[PDB]
Amino acid sequence: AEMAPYMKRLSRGQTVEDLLEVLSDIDEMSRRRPEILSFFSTNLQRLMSSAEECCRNLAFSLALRSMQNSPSIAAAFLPTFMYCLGSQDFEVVQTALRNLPEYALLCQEHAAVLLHRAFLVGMYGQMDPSAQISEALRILH
Amino acid sequence: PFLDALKNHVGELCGETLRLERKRFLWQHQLLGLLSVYTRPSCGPEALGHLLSRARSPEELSLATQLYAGLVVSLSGLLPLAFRSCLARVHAGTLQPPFTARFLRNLALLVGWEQQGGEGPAALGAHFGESASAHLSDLAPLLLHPEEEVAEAAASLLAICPFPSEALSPSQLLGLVRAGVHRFFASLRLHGPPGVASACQLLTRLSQTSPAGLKAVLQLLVEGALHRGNTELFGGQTNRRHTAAVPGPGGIWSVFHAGVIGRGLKPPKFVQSRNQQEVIYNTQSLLSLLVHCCSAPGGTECGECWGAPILSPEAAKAVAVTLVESVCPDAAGAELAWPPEEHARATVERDLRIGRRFREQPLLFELLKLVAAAPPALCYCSVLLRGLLAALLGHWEASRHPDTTHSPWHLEASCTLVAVMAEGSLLPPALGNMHEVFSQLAPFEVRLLLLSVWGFLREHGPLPQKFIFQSERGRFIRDFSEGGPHLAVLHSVLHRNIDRLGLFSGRF
Amino acid sequence: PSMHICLDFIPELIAQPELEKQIFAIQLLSHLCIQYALPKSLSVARLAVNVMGTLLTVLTQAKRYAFFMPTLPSLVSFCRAFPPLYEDIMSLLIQIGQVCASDVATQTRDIDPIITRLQQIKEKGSMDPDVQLCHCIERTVIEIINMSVS
Amino acid sequence: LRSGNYQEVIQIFIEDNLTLSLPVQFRQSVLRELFKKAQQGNEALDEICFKVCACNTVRDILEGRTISVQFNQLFLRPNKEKIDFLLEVCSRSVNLEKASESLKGNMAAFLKNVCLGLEDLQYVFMISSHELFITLLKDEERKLLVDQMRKRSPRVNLCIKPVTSFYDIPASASVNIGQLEHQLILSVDPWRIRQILIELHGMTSERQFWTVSNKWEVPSVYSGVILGIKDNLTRDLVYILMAKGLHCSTVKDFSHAKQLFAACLELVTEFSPKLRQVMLNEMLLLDIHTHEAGTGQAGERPPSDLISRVRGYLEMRLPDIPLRQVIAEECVAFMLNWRENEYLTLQVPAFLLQSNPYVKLGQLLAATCKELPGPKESRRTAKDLWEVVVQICSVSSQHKRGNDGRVSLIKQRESTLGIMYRSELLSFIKKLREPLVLTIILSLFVKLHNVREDIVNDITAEHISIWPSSIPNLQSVDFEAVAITVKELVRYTLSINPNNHSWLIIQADIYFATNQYSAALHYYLQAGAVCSDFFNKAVPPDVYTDQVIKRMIKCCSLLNCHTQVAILCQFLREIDYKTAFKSLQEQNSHDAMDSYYDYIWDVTILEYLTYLHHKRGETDKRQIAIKAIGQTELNASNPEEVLQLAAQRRKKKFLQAMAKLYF
Repeated sequence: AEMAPYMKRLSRGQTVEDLLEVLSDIDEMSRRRPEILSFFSTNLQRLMSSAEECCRNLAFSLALRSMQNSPSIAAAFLPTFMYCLGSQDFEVVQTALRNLPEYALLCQEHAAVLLHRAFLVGMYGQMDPSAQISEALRILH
Repeated sequence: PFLDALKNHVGELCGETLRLERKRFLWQHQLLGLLSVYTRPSCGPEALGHLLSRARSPEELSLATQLYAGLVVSLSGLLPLAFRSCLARVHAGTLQPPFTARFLRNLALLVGWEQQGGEGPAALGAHFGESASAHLSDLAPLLLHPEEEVAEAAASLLAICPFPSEALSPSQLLGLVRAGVHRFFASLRLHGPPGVASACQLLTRLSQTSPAGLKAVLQLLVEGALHRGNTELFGGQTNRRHTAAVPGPGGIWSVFHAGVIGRGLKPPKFVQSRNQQEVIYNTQSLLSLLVHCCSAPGGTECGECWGAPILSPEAAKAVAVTLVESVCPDAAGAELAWPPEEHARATVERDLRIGRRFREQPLLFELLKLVAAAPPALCYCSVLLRGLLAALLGHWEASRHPDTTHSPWHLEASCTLVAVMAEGSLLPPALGNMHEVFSQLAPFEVRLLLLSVWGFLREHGPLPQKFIFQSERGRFIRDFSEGGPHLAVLHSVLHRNIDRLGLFSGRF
Repeated sequence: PSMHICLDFIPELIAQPELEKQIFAIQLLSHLCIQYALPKSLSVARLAVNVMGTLLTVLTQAKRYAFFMPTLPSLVSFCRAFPPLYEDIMSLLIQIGQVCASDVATQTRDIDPIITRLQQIKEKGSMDPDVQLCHCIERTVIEIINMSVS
Repeated sequence: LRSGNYQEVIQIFIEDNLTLSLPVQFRQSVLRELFKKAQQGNEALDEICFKVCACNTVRDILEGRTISVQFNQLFLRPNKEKIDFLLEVCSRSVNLEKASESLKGNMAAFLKNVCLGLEDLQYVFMISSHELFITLLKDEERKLLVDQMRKRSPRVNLCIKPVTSFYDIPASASVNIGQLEHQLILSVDPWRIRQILIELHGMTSERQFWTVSNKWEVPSVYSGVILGIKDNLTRDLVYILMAKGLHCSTVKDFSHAKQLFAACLELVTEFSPKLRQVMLNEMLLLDIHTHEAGTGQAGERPPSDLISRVRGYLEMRLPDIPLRQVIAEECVAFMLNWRENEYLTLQVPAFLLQSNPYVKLGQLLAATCKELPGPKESRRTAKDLWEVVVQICSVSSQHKRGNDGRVSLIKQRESTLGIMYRSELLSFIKKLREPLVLTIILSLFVKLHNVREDIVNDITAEHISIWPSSIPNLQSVDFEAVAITVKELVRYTLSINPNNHSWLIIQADIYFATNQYSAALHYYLQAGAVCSDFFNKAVPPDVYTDQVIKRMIKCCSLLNCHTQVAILCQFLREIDYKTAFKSLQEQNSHDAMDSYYDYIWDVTILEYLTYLHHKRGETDKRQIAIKAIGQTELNASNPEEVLQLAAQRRKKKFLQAMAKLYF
């Protein structure tokens, strides 16, 4: 019940400054007891594929923290992550590919299709995602 | 806590609502609506996707429409989020091919119901087409889906899905054109003629948006029907055995032979014998698609009752250009001015390769019939005509048979070429009678007539000028300011064979 | 059991002007590494990966296809037998993939495997050689991922 | 004899016999003659031309040959008599289902494949009307045909009324009031709303019924006045009407919002004029939104009534009605988008003009936009715009009174002196839909972005660059905020209409400045496809300049694509062989080196490739290079009328291949 203004700002906020301020407030408030991050799953999924850089980075960090606190929610970020890898902007796909190792370690059940789409984007799209998938395969043994 | 606990069962709740029971479905739908109004994320996109993903009868679509009408008074912005969530689930492992096919066909039905009508989509502002037009980048890769159901559903959806306020993006436009031509070719391969309506409609709708899109559509359609693949659809195309029979049957001397040269006895030796029927109908469908693409709109009831739409000169010019680029990419003699006859003795290899390309794929001739419709279009596709005429001249010069019927394909190609270059507003009807009387003419006589054709085309060259526009219609009329010596040669050829071409004289 | 000695002439079999000898050497080394695990085997496998990577830029398309069609399961088995090679192989694969990404876009095709980037694997005929090479690369990467993850 | 005697009917009757004994060449010749005579002006019985075309088509399909293009050109838009004559000719051949055994299959196939088009079902019914079909189409099979014809264009009926499962007359009070308020929430028509509200007020005590939905968010600017009414019925009615109208305007439901606002205004006519003016302003905003989005984005000209209404409303400002900040920027954007530059700052310049920043910025922008046809070197309004823009996006306190970090303009949102904030201008530009205004703002921002912002000298050039280069107080400005806002403006102006080569080139330059080469090449190819039609023609010299090609070479060089670099080094006015030889020397290319040699028309590059392949012992590619050199198209001795055409063709092919590669 105490998270009403934050949700209202995340839903009614349209400018970059308000969303950035709300995300920074949530990040600084989630230092200890990150269970509250489980109450902003939909907002983080919507702000994950954002055109901004700082807001997208904060959303990715919050999502990774929430998945590390409770891995059971790691299966809920499957579609919204794939949309980050299949976008025609070249901006969010870079952050998605950088966070690919941690998300693949936290998933442990859908890492195959994640790495498959990563290699497909790296082959068709002009880039070199060698180190990321290498670290993913080394950690997954 | 009741709604907070029921929020984690929206899937099974929608599954029970879609059972179409007596009274339980109404109460469950009201519960779904109250749960969507209560919670802050509103569960709008998720519930709408769960409803539209497993809908088979129009009752489920009506229930979804009622839910949206009940939620639109309290919430806002449900279609974009629902479509985004559904597409993100489709691109992921969720939403199995049957589920996504059902969702796509339900979305297509909703768009179709929103397009027509004056009371349904008017009393309930939803904008299905406007909300679906913002997802053409995600709906494009679904046209080439390996599952036929999902591909057909996406084709039926994109055939009626409108475009956004902006025209289109070049990347999105090229992707849509490629996906559409791939779906058209795949449906012609699998379904055939009666299963291409969606692809033709989509291509005709997106080709009339911009000249660049039309040119890209025409180029890709021409290049796809002439590639090594999909060309048989329109026109057509180790030691044990060596040890059991060794030692030369003597076990004391060497082998009888001295080795092999290559391999010998080529295994494949396959000949094109697919089918005769149902092959020309694919060409008919392709020509109908091309006509729908080039014909400018179109549909204003011209004339009194026999309005015939003209062909756009730019579209036919692009078709001729891509045809020339596909047949012979050479440019050593691509000038519009016809060189002299002796000049044809140096580029015999190009003419022979053009003749081979024409004999391997007859569809090219049909494509010429599309270029000969527009008057100024055939003036650009002159390299193909020149090469074909030179090849025919070289064949008739080295023909020992006294009758033309010994070479049927060459005579057919000669008549077809002359008819094409005559109906393209380039030759008088005397040439139309010449290719008619070609049926029973001597080989050297046909060669001399084609040489007179070459001379006339060298004198009166096909050029973009001398095709002034008319204030009546869009047709380009060519006013001949005809050939004296050419008509004299034709009359002499006709008079030397009066004993068989007597009735053909009175026609001209 | 006397096949390990073949390692002692596996590099000599690689330095041959015939592509068939090189392909056979790569496959034999792949089988020897999936059977025997030795530091010498790892060194010879690394040398094979290097000589396969340096052959991508000195072979034409008609030869690149015939040389990289049979030798991809060799890389799969090299990954299955030698974990530390993973990155290298991946990089190599990426390179080859990008090469194919430039070979398909050169000439017009019939299936257009470029838009197929947003596709998933489905468990479990006559086409274009470049498209066949792309599909083989994708399949071998899928098998490598499934082996490493499971 | 009939054709020469100007008797087309006799010729049509003689040609419609299909005796199977006639030269098809003569028939095609007379058909082309009739077509040429009908298309050359003064058509002579074009109906007979269509008739003989139909006879030729049916003869061709009965003999077993392809269908000509004239049949499609004529049947693109058929009608009743056309299909009637087609069916009459199709049923008047020789040996009518007596001893043919072969023409029946061709007839069936033609009748099956002729219904592929004909989107109108009336034509299909007319086809299936004569004898219920022609030759019955192998009856017991047309079921799937009519099924697919009906499924091609289906039509279903859905419901709009919500699920009102509550039974009437519940013989109670609580459930009755619940059903009544549920119907009120689900009600849109103002008459039903008023009836339900007056019934609730009559059946219950003096309790308020406006707080029955937490989704009706009324702004606090009008909330203090909407509650200052003695009678509860009137205030409840006006509150519900205003809330529903605002919600409908948010959901783009102007069809009901107009009626709601009209009913509310009619009810307020008897009340105080304060709420009357409030509802008038709300109706003005709704009409602006409708004219901007409802009537269509391709508007031609407003009816000059709402324009005069907005002008008067902005000019009077007599009463003390609380103005909303959104309405001001909305009407300013409405006046700026419809090319109202005639209303400059010279009119009403001091009567509360400097107070509202929206109108001030709009007037200054309209004044600085019309200075382009003013070739005099004055640019005073441009200087004022540049100064106010650099002063808005700068920190007010250079001593960092807030904290030690640099979160003043990014997080604190303060220290943004001027007329507006850094985010209000974003919302103001997002309401602007005008190519000239948008490109002027984008040029201003991109000029303010490349002024000593980094060390590298990758200055992204622009067409309209007349802004002053002197930057006062280069430390108070925020380069990060400028980059963020210029990226947002580029994204917005690309979402408006991506068919603009200048904005695509600007986006590609911005991506290249941020070490994004793949997206830079993507947007470069996009601009190339915008200017020239999918590279079918030569690109204009101003769209693809030397700098653009050099940036493409820089992008492809660091992208491990060296053969693409060598090919792109030929698009310049002077071929730079140094960078081409430097790129071709690498051995880590990712661009199918042996597959791009056909796009090279330069003898020097091919000679260097042959030398490099011979030096490294690569005979397989050396032979390909020699074979490419030995082509007749390129000889370095042509009269230049052949080399240019081959070069243009190779340019088109390479650009199309690169466009198929990316995006």
